[PDB]
Amino acid sequence: SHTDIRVPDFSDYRRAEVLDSTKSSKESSDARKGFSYLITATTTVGV
Amino acid sequence: LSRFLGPRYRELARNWIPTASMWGAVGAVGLVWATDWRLILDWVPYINGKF
Amino acid sequence: APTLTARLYSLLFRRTSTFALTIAVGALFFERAFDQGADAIYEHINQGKLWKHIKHKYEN
Amino acid sequence: LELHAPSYPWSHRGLLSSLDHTSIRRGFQVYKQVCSSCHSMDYVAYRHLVGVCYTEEEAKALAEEVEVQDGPNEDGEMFMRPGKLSDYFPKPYPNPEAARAANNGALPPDLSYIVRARHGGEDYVFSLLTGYCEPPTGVSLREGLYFNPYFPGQAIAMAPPIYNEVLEFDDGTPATMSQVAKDVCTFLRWASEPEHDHRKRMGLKMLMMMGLLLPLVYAMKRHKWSVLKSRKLAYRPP
Amino acid sequence: EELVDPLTTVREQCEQIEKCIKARERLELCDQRVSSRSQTEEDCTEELFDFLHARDHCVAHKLFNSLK
Amino acid sequence: SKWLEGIRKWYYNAAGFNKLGLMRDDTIYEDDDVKEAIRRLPENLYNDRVFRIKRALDLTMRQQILPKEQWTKYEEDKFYLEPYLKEVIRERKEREEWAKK
Amino acid sequence: GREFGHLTRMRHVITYSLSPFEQRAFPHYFTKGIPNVLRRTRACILRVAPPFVVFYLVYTWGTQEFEKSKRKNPAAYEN
Amino acid sequence: MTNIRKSHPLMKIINNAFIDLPAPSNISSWWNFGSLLGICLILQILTGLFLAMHYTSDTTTAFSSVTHICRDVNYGWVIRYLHANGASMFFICLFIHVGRGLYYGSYMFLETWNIGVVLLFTVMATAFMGYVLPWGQMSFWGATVITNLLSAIPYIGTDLVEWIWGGFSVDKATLTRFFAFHFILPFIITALAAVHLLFLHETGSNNPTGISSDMDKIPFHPYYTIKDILGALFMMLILLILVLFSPDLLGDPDNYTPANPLNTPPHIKPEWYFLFAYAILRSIPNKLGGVLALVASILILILMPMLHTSKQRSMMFRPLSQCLFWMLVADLITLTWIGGQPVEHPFIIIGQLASILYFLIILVLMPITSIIENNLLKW
Amino acid sequence: MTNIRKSHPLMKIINNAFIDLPAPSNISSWWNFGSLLGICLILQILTGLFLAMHYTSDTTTAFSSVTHICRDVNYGWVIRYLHANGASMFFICLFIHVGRGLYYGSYMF
Ligand code: HEC
Ligand code: HEM
Ligand code: HEM
Ligand code: HEM
Repeated sequence: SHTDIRVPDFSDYRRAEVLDSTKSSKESSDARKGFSYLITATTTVGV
Repeated sequence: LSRFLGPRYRELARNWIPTASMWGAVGAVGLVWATDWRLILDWVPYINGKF
Repeated sequence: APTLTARLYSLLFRRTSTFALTIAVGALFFERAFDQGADAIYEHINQGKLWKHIKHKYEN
Repeated sequence: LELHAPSYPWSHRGLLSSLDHTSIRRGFQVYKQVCSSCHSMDYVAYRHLVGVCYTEEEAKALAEEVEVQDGPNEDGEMFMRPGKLSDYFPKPYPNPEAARAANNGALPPDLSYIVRARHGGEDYVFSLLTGYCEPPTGVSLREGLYFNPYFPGQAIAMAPPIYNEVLEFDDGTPATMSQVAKDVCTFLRWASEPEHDHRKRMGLKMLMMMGLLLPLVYAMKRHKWSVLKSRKLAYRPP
Repeated sequence: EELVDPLTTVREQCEQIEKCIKARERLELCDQRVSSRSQTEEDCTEELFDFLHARDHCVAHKLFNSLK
Repeated sequence: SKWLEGIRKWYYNAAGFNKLGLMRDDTIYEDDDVKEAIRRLPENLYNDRVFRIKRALDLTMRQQILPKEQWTKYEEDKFYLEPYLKEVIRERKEREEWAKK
Repeated sequence: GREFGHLTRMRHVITYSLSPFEQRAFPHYFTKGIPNVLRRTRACILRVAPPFVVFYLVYTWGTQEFEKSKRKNPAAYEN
Repeated sequence: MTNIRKSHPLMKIINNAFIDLPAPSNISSWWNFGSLLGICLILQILTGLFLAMHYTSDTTTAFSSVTHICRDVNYGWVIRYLHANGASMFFICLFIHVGRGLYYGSYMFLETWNIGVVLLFTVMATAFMGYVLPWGQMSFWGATVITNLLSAIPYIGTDLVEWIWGGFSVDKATLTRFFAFHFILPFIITALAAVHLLFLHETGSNNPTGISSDMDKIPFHPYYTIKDILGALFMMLILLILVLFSPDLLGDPDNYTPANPLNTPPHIKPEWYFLFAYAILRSIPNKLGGVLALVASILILILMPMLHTSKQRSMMFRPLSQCLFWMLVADLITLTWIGGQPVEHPFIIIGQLASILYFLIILVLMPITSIIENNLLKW
Repeated sequence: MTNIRKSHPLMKIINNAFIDLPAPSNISSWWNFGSLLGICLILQILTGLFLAMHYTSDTTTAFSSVTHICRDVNYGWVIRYLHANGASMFFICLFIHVGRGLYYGSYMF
């Protein structure tokens, strides 16, 4: 009925900070984006 | 290829066999002319004057 | 209390131009440091064999 | 039947090991004093020794020690010149026919790529130089041939070139046959691969860079593909 | 004082080794066979090759320590 | 025939498409006849086939397999596409036989 | 031609996904990969290995036979 | 307003080819090699170009010019050995790509498969002439043998061989011909590869399951651009290992002696990527039969689509066909090994059996096994 | 059924480029040179290639190789002078093409 469909749990994939459902994502958005972009920047430096 | 094993294709071949034979002659004459075979051009009455 | 990665993103990685400037400066300094370290490792492995280790005995 | 050379523990057989430039200098002394009389190294010049085993002034002194034929003068006839580091190592013979005539019809090969031209390389050369032996019963060698078990056919036209005290090293190292053979083989390996040390250094640098990059690019790929690899799909027919 | 090279020492060191010794005795047998006959065509190159292979393997493992 | 049934079951298990939840007719190569047969399938069968194929592709993307009890059982495998494909091939054969005359 | 707008007709399929910045790149990398790698190896080994085992046996036998053929035959020198 | 990436003509072509291309989501790492091939090609051009800036195709200067490249040119050794080992990497990727096509039934793309066969022949010719270029002993004598193979052609063999040679044997004329042809062919290869991708994009790419993947398609760019970059990085790692630690591993030492027309080297064998064909060539005692077998060894790929008798496309669900495929791969490895080995007692018979097995597996065993599998699946 | 010329990919490209391309009915002879340029290009590629089968790029063997082409190679002089004068024809056609573009306002593309 489009209302009995529930998003399946992704907790086994979610990063550590965003695991808690009662804690806002904007708190750690900068940290996660910075981690991924630091990986990207180091890769680009090596390349 | 049993799809083509029919009476119509037998008739179709007979209709195009003369045409295919003519194109084969064009290829044969062309090959002899282009390569100057001279195994065949020796028989040709006027061309055999060369070599 | 933002973490180190959060500070990095806010200062440098958020804007693509600053991202590229950080990449360029890091490329310069990483090239220098990596070349120095790799040369040190290679010369330590081949210590006493290279010309720069024996040239002094023949320099004048 | 043929005999394969053993794998001697050369100091450059390591994954990142370079050459012993002292051994290169000793091997060059061996070359200029022993095999230069019959063998040639066309593709090696004195300038190639400047950054390897001899300083620039020493290389100039080595070059000036041998006369080299120069281009036509005003009269139009060739003359001789003291030599310079731009010159290549002198040819012992003018043409290969002269070399064959002087060596009983056998052409002494050029040693610039010898270690790179023979299977086994420096191992084969070292086993050949030190492997001269009295021919076994049943072997009949033609005149002017010597039995070397490692040379194909076991009948080589090269008389044993090295022996104890064949040359007196400048470095003072004892001039045993094994020492001379090892030094000359190291020098010939340098001649075949003058980029050996630089190639090893670049290989180390590229190994470090690849060890840094491959996990990083792999992490980037995993980051991009996480969307699909965590994707949960459901089928909800009415 | 005659500047004894390590090569002779190492070759002698192998020559007293089970592989070196067995190859040497088989080489001696082949030598006796060839010498005994008058116009035989057989050669001792093969057995010599076996002996030299074993000995030079040992020499490769031992020699370079002594060389400077 | 019992040995034939056993070897058929063994080959069905060996051919690992059941491990992906697929059915036999999902793995068929989509040539012209198969394309037409798929286009003739009723809507429910077509939707089921599409979802099964998509799920199999998702599984193969992650190099994973369906749980042991979710594999398609050999005895409950349905040849849903077979009748439609048989009819399509029969029609093609009839057209070719007419063309032969 | 073939474009994302019109490739196939699909109905009633729901896909849930996550942002790359909300999920871990290597989740349970070893604890799940190693059993999965072992499963794939067990599945594929009986299909892949035997031809290469046969090739290795043939290679060893051929090398041994060639080396034996190069060896001297005593019976040729009986006299 | 509009989007430049979707409207501009060149941008349209590039977007439809590499950015917005619908790609199957389940294609494995075996699909990287295609892109890898392209990279190799690009490399083989760039590197090759920087070898032509110093190489001179004259018998009196070719070997000396190569030694100058590897002795005097700044980083000339890097470029030279990158070229030499990149050719081997190109053929490794070619063999793996053809194996992927055979295994997953990718040959059902008839036009793509045929253009691929043409590409394979062109690359083989380019590599042969490029190997002749250094004018070493190996180059000269391998060229002599391979070109002399053409003399087996009846009634035109001698004339054709002497026309290709530009004389009575392999000499300066042949060397310059080969330099020109080797320079020009890779650009024809690039054009053929463009046509190849054009044909491939007409139906999209296949997938390991062998089932149409239109229900599960992803944009090529975000996923497969980075996946192909990672694959190219791994290929570059392998190539740089070969160029910086064993630059002479896949070569032959006898190619470091200047070509001697009056003295054959101890052994005459071609580069490893040809050995298998060479092995087949040596199985047939007859010269013409050997040449025909060598040609058929590659032309069998043309027959491959017609030999497909199974109801399923990929071999992923055909264990018996998988066993046959791996037997074929082991057989190809055997043929390569024997082509390396001399023509003596065990090698002759093993090579004859291996060639027979290769043709039998590709022609007879595989269709029969596919029919058996079809009967086992009740269709 | 369909038409192979209008359906096959390569045939589609060729048909839309040189077969069914809508072209103005009044373009004068000045619009020939474009195609001529292509012709010239192909010629320079063919002829030049056959010069590369005998030319060596060493200063000690460059002039001698060119004379070898002009004296010894069969019809070598034909190919050499075809190349030399075809470069000049290429530039004549290029200049006429640019002049046509300027005169008829073709630079608006
Ligand atoms: C007596 C003159 C002479 C001397 C001195 C000499 N060589 Fe040679 N060398 C020859 C000749 C002649 C041959 C080839 C003989 C043959 O091919 O039958 C040869 C062959 C060789 C070979 C093997 C070539 C092959 O085809 O296997 C090597 C290696 C070599 N020389 C290196 C050296 C080195 C190193 C030295 C210094 C220790 C040296 N030579 C000194 C004359 C000489
Ligand atoms: C698919 C493309 C190519 C392949 C497979 C290929 C293959 C080869 C091979 C195997 C060699 C032998 C090298 C050696 O043994 O030392 C070679 C040499 C050479 N190639 Fe190519 N090549 C390709 C493209 C090119 C291109 C595009 C050029 C020039 C623009 C070029 C120029 C040369 C030159 C000058 C040599 C001789 C230099 C040398 O041998 O070091 N190659 N090539
Ligand atoms: C220089 C040579 C070649 C180049 C540059 C090249 C390039 C490519 C590329 C980029 C792809 C797409 C990536 C992929 O699907 O893996 C591809 C796919 C393909 N190639 Fe090649 N290729 C070459 C040789 C060959 C050969 C030798 C064959 C067959 C004998 C071949 C047949 C195919 C086929 C059938 C596909 C489609 C595979 C599929 O969709 O499953 N190609 N090629
Ligand atoms: C737009 C294309 C080209 C132009 C405009 C062009 C132009 C020229 C010109 C002006 C010369 C001087 C000839 C002389 O002074 O005698 C020349 C020589 C030469 N070209 Fe071309 N060329 C072109 C393409 C090519 C190509 C594609 C090749 C090889 C594949 C080639 C190979 C040569 C060679 C080997 C020479 C020296 C031979 C000789 O000078 O007789 N050229 N070219």
